Amino acid sequence: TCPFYKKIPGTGFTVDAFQYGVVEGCTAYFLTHFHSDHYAGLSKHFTFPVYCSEITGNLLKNKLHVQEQYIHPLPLDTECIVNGVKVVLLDANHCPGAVMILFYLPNGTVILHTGDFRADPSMERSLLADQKVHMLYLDTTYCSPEYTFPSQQEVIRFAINTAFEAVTLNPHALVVCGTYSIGKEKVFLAIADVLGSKVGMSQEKYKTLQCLNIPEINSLITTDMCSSLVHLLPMMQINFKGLQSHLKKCGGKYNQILAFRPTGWTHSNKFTRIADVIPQTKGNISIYGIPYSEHSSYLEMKRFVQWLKPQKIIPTVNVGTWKSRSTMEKYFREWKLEAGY
Ligand code: NI
Repeated sequence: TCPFYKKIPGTGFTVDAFQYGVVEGCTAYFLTHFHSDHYAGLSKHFTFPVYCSEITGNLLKNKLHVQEQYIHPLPLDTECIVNGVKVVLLDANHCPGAVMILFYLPNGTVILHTGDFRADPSMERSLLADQKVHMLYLDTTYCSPEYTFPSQQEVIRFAINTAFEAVTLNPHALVVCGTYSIGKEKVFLAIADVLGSKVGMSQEKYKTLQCLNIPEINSLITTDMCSSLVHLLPMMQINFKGLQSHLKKCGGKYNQILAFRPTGWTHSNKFTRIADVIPQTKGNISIYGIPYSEHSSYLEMKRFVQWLKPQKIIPTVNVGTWKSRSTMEKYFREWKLEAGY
């Protein structure tokens, strides 16, 4: 049964609610982004209207085979009417095609559902600036002050400088980057660009990337592994055994691997700066865990909420334990008392 925090009161709508069967009273199913915990349940046999971004709709059609007649893509930053209710999709600064949804209820209530997001001050100048928001359905993934991480720009600077140094010292080094979902494409695209290479990958991953409207993509990626010195592999193969095995497959073209695992947060964040990050090494294989996040840090989340000043907050992440829920509610009250709303 669908939980309350996935339902939008006063409408026929649900958000990211495809694993509960036919939801009673639901006339339209919204999907914020193409990540499996959110799409879980969709397939070619789904016959209700799905509302989403253009990019999410490309992925539904091509990867899950949802039929076209049930996919309703909406443009961003544009007022649209869905089953008698005004809605707007906004960029969530998460993975490609990820959106936040603004619902303008018939009684005058305005609700923002963030989906998954990485808050940014640029959001303070979107269509959010123009009216009051009463209820916030908030991505609380990292809602505790211990969660600090660097900007995406500092992390990509580190990665580019690390890869360029290694390959210039040893032109026979291969760079490998792990992946298991869409998102974080900048990591592997920025490294391939500094090296003058395409990124090589499986046919299945190439297909997925071709759905993303990324500019000039045919110029940056390939299925010809032999021509590429940056390879993408499944995240589960980014370990010493998996990488040794890959290096064997390359036929003596390479004699060293430098590999990257983009994690979100790891407790090495509470002590060490990005500048100071070191790899795990075994023989001719080094693995770097880099803190590339597509979710808000604690401070970014706090700034957004203190700017928006909602009347009520509904967390959508970390809701399964009483300790988590109590921690989050304490921070929400602090924020409100400090800012004065
Ligand atoms: Ni996500």
